[PDB]
Amino acid sequence: DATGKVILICAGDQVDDAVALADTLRSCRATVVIGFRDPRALEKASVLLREPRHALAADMYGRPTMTAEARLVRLDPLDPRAAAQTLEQIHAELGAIHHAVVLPGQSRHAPSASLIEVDDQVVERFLHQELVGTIALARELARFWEEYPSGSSMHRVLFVSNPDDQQGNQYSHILRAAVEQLVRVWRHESEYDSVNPAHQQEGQSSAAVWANQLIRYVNNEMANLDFTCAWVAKLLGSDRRIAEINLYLPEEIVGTIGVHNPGFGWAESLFGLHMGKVALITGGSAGIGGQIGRLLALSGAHVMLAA
Amino acid sequence: GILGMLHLQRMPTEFDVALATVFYLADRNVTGETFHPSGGLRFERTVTEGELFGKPGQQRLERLKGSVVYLIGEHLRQHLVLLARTFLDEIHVARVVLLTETTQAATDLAAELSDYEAAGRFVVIPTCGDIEGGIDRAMAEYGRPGPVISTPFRPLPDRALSARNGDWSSVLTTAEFEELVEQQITHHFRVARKAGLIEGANVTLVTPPTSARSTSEEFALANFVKTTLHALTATAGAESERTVPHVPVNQVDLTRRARSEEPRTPSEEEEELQRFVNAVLLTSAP
Amino acid sequence: RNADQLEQMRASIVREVRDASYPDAESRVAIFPGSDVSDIDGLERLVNHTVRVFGKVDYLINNAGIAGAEEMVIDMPVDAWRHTLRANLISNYALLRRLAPQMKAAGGAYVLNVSSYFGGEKYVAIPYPNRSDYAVSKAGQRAMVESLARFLGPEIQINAIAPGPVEGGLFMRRARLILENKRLNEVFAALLAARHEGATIADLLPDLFANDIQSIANSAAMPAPLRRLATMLRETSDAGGSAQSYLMNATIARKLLNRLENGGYITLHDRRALTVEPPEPFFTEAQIEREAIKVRDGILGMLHLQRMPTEFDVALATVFYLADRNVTGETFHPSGGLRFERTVTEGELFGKPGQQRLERLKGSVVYLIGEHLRQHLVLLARTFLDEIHVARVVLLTETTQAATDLAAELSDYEAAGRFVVIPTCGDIEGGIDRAMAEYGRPGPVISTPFRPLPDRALSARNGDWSSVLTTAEFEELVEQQITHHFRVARKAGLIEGANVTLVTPPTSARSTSEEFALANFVKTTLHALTATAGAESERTVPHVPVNQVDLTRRARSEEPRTPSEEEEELQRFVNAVLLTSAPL
Repeated sequence: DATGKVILICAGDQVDDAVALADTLRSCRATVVIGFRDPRALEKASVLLREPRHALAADMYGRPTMTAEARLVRLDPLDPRAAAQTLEQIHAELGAIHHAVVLPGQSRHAPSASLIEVDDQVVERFLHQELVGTIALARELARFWEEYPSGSSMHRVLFVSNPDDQQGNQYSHILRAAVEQLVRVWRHESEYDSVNPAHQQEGQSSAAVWANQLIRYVNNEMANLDFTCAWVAKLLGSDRRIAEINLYLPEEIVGTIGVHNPGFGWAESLFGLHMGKVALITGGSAGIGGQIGRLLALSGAHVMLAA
Repeated sequence: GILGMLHLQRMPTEFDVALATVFYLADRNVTGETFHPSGGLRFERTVTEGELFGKPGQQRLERLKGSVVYLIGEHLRQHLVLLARTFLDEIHVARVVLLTETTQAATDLAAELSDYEAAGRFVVIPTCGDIEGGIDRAMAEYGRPGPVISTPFRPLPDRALSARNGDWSSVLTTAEFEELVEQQITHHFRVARKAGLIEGANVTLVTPPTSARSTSEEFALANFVKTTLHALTATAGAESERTVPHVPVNQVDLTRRARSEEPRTPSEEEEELQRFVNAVLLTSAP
Repeated sequence: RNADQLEQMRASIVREVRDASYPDAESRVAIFPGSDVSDIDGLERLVNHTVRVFGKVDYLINNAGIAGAEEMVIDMPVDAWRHTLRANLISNYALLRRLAPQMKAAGGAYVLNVSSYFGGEKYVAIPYPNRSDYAVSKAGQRAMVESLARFLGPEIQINAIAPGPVEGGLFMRRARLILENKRLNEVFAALLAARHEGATIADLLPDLFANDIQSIANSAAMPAPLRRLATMLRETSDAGGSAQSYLMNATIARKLLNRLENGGYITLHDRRALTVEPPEPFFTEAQIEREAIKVRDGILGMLHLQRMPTEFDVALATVFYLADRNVTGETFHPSGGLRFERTVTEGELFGKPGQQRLERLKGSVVYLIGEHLRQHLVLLARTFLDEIHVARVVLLTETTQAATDLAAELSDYEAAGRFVVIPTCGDIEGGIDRAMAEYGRPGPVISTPFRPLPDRALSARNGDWSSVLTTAEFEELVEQQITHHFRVARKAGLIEGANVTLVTPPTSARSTSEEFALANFVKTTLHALTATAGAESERTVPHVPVNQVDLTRRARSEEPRTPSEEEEELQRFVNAVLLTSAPL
């Protein structure tokens, strides 16, 4: 549930993944603010979002919702005094922001999957705009939360990693190692500083932070971009405090637990109702009877279709 | 024409009705009721259950003098013999036609109605299960059907006299149910269809068996036959006004849904019979 | 209405939802201490508080309930009936009207009117004796739905719920009540029988309230029926109760006297308290237990599955029903299936005055009211006097101007006292008492309403909410079209030989569509009222058959065609009235 909550997705040039995350979060009846790191990507995102595929919000039952549309802003993490200005601007526009899904800078950090062949030409961009960039954004957000204390639940900052195409993801590994600690050390400091009267007197009472990671570079399938959406939307819109920092997808989705959820919550609600019963259906090949047989088999009973 | 009778102005799809049915299947506390998975339609109902108090209208009484009336049936012997007596004495009908599906009952009814033998109005013919042929001969004899009097040749089978038991040996089986459907539902359709074919042959279906809750596995039996005849007249009634031929179809039932209804009073059912003779002389034709 | 119970149930529900993994901040739930529902003007504060704490309203559940004083119609005071109707029926439309203008802009609106299956069902007004208000106010809660579903529009949905007997009090209070009513019954029958043959209560009241059955039997200076009743009590009744020696009690004494007062049997200044107070054990517990078993078994014998549902099942069924987005104006049955002895509306059952039947009520007194349909009343008077030759006709009128208009309209039946008129000024009790005092005691009373339909619109979208039927009009409509019938029927209930015949207005000609819903409301509510009243009037020693007659949907069916052709309805009205007014 995210009705009264605002989710700002700290996206980058990843139009497809960020827009998919925006759709899966707006399916939880929540307004979104999609900020893109690099320029020349805002207009492509606007064109893609103009289409009704991503311009309409439907919840997990398949019912459309009149939730607020997807806003679009420009953010420059590596460049201070402008990201903070945009943060205060979106403050004035909407109010405080607490849910911040932080995605990396670029899709593929390097064109070649190697670390020693290079001679400081692209790894400088990596180490300067995707590690430091993340650190700058983390403080940009921390200041917004502490400079402006807001009494509510703990602050949530997911740290979704990039997907895998080929040759694994050596850079994803690096960012993951830097993230786990940033989340760990932060969570601790935050929780310790939530009770100190010294920092409490600054304005009003503030709230702590609880962050995680959602590693995806191990699963190479077709539903890893829908499993990731499920895990990002479950750790934000619910009250579930993971005691572990890094989370990892299964090497095989259908292999361990194959579940397909095209917004089919009715069939999930109709689970184990009529279990261990045999049913005889007449003309259950096409029409109402076929659908009754479908929902009864999904319920758990035994069916015998005759036409 | 459709979608204009819907309050929400939205037609449901198969998924909604299937989901509602599947969710209703797990109630485990309901029985003998009709569910409505998705419906808010506006057709209301042109036909509703009614009753009758008697006192037939004098204006709509003398208009049937010098006419021809067709009646079928043999199981309700006294009902028919009195019917003929009333039709000839007070109604002063010109011609009365009686249909019989066997010869022994034909002779018995001839002996019963020999009081009108000199007049020659009553006619008994040994028909058979080919009711279409019988009525065709009946109308080929003279005239055409008018106030068609519908009456089952035999009462409801209830041969096993059980809708359920504990040993499952003396219960109404599939063959007896098929016979009941063919004789108490399909027979009425056959007679009415023929009555409709003859314009002005207004057909009045009747439910003779006044089974009561006192008769187990028989009261609801009377209830079902009534409901089925209701369904039959309801749709038929719609097609009779728009179409050129004018054949109003009426259904009159005496097996009231009043549990035991009348008690077991010997020689004190002549009032209920008189109520019936009133019901049959009403409706039909003026 | 209470605070501690609400606090405890909120604690339990908030714990349950916290275990349900929702982003709860104790904001999903709220309380309103002292939110009594019988006062209408105080609901606006509740609505404002709701729209302030939350913002709007989307689901409205009208589940406020009042069992009622739990007596027979002929016993009820008017104030209890008004309280029951206000806390049970009007409180639904009050909130509905207060929330509809904002509800229209939402689009996901739903109104649920929780009713009781004993209230009734569509086209069958099932009886429910001794709980008349709880049947009328539960039939109204679905009549509103059936009449308003079409006009509410697509954005708002509206249905009802009818759960029957639901349980996983033992009817002890019910057992005591049925025993006491039995007492009021044989005592009332005794005096009636005594006064039926050359006797008066005047000389029968002084020794009556001595509650000494031995003295009553030994003295023999009193009419026989009370003596035989005393002997039957001496023989049959249990010996382990005060009843074995005493007759009345602190309750069945005042109530019975009031019955006689209301019925006109006993005049004023004839009321006194009990000289002797019977001891505490008036009724042997064994009798209470036996009546409890009997009631229970009679209630439980109607189930097809031979078991009763629990609140959880009906709550689950209602909650699952709330998610349907294609159903409007239909009554659901969350857990039902029962055997009933009900009645079905005939819909203009065919019938005419049969010869050799008439002239039974010749030289008698007939009763009628009304001021709205003047021509109808004068037509009735003409048809009552030309053929029947009625000895006395009483037509009470709401206002004096209409009385003068009626007097000028007739102007030919005077100089004999047959055509007698009288003002009412909205006080039916005063007019009926004057009729019982100076005029005779007519049997066939007719509950013809004094005033016409509200004649206003009730369908509109957001931004236009001025001409709509508001709660004040609705209360006036309920008071004049439902409560008026109850008042007339109840006050005329305690009459020997009464033939009460409720009549609902046949609306008018060239009618709009909006006012074709209040008619259905009145139809259903009066159907439930007359069904319950007729069921009660059968056991009750005196039998006053109530028969409801309406001329709506009679060849009209919302089809506008009325060029002349009035004689059809002119003759149909008299045919129906004379037919229902003459039993046997």
